[PDB]
Amino acid sequence: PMSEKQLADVVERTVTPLMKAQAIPGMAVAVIYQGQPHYFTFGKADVAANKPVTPQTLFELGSVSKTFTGVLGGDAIARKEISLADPVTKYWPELTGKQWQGIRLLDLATYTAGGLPLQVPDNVTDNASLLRFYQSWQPKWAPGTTRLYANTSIGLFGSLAVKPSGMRFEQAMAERVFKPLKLNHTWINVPHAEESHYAWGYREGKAVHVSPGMLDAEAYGVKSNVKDMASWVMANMAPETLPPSTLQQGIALAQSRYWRVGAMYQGLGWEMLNWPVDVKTVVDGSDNKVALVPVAEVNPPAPPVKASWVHKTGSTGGFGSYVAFIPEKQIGIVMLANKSYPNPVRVETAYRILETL
Ligand SMILES: *C(=O)[C@@H](NC(=O)/C(=N\OC(C)(C)C(=O)O)c1csc(N)n1)[C@@H]1N=C(C(=O)O)C(=C)CS1
Repeated sequence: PMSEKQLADVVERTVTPLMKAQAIPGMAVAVIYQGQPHYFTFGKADVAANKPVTPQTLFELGSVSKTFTGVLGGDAIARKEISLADPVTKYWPELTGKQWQGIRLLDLATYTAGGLPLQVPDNVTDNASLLRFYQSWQPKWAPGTTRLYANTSIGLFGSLAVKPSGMRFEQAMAERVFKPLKLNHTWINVPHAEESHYAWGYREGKAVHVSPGMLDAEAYGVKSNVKDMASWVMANMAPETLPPSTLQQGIALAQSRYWRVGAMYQGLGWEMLNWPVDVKTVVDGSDNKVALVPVAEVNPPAPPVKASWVHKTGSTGGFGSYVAFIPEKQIGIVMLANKSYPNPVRVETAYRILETL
């Protein structure tokens, strides 16, 4: 086994030239190894203010937020508040168009509604406009047959999934996922009292934070530090060490396999590949194409497979994040950066570090 000093050398020797070549100002890395988190921090959280990254620095998780959304949805299933087989119209009856009749919560959660678009338009800022947006949508393919990664898909899933709870999405997430897991520095809205910890992201050398948008919390809006994200990876890698609960059940539902595209299996938020897998296969299996692709159905959904590479990429304008873990080996990694850099490079970096363990 690797000593703490040897592991720090592996991470530093990889991350240092990466940050220089990509012009990433700051990064926080957690390696999960032998049951323990190991934290490594580099560079600047705020370039203009010369503030260093620390384990308390908050980063925008971007689409890694969808792993929280998927687990919250799984928790709602386990509470028997929703079913993935329910029609979307059970939770939004105003969607009366014929194109919505056959669409299920499963389709929203896993991007199979038939071509819901990537983003909510920026000029959609209220519920009447969001209703008109979904009313006007014309599918390209029958539901349950294609995948098109889309914030408007799982974003709507998250908003509908919490309706039986009576809570807004942010409240439900805090009460049912963040608090039980003691993720006390993980935020959909960063409190005023925590702003000193909030890194700036950098796009073309310019400091930027994510802008509000409808369905942002569900799809790309969580902020967290490297310690909370290590805990999140530990909880999803080893949920059997948690007490029995609907949240533990929801973790299992979110790592269940619902569809297959090539070597990648779609969970709720999480994505999975069978382990062992080569790095090139993981890279080729983590491209969210602009175009639709066909899916293979996993019916019934397959329960979580310990021999899996489980991961999620995510970015905002100014941040790039990545989480991956292998339950069979009990290793995992969190990579938080305040510049967006290519997803294949995140995969390659993570894979090389985990390979040393
Ligand atoms: C999660 O990270 C999602 N990312 C986004 O929604 C945002 N941008 O995605 C684009 C515009 C493609 C990008 O340049 O990164 C976003 C939220 S807020 C903000 N200022 N930008 C999905 N991320 C990917 C991915 O696989 O990396 C996709 C191609 C679909 S969107």
